[PDB]
Amino acid sequence: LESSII
Amino acid sequence: SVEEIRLPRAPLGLSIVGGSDHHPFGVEPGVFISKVLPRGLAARSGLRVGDRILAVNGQDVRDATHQEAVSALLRPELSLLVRRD
Amino acid sequence: SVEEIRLPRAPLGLSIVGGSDHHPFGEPGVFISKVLPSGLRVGDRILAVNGQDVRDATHQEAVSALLRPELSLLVRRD
Repeated sequence: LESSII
Repeated sequence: SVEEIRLPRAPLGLSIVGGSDHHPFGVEPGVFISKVLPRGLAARSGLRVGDRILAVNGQDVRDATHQEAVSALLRPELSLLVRRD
Repeated sequence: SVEEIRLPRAPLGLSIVGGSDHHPFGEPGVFISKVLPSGLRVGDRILAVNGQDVRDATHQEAVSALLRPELSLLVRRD
């Protein structure tokens, strides 16, 4: 489970 | 449906989750918008939580890894195709 | 060691994995999996955000804490 914040 | 969203270059006020290397969206390799800040740039561009990102400036990310999708979104307006609803 | 890392918001992109509701890092912690190719390093455990504890947070709780309308991160590495 990987998220990215941009 | 499938929508074309124009998104500024990256901040954008969004988080994405998912990818073919494997959350409550879908159910499932897709990359999804998991959160948008209400007045951030992503929200104003018409992106929505739950949107499945299908392509980014012609790059097919329907089966992409999480980091493939992100790189696409961060290459230095973006044209996104999303599936929703 | 544990470091406080200040980042000006306008530095581009942060990827994380982990969380308590649950990679090669670490733990129950939240870990930096990527930084756009400053200060933060892959494998950093994120302990707090703007002084708010996330040591035991869920993945989505971490994300919401990182997704803030300067950003301060307390991290442990190694």
